[PDB]
Amino acid sequence: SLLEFGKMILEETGKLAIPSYSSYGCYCGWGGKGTPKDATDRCCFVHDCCYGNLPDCNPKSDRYKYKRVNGAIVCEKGTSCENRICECDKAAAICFRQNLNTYSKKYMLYPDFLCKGELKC
Amino acid sequence: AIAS
Repeated sequence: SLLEFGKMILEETGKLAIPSYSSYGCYCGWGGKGTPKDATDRCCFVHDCCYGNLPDCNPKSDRYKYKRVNGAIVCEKGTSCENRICECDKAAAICFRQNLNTYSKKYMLYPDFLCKGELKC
Repeated sequence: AIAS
């Protein structure tokens, strides 16, 4: 659930998922169109695509479990949806980590109209 | 609230 994806992001990036990745670029937090502005935005785009593959699950509210084995995120057995959801988040978090170096503040609170273009998953 |  959103509580876990959040905590996952913090451990990983030391950034509060709430400011930092809730209104970044075109796909971070809401968002449903245009061209990702950068890596981090690409990450969100993929994450959003990842959820797209689970039509009958509920990402934002279904909770799951995960442990860390030396920092390695490990999704634990739960429901089919929960496992799959946990995997999708896991990826996003790593993605975020991997692009911290390009995180740009100018992409926080990005205006909607600047998100032009089309992109398929 | 929410994350991505």
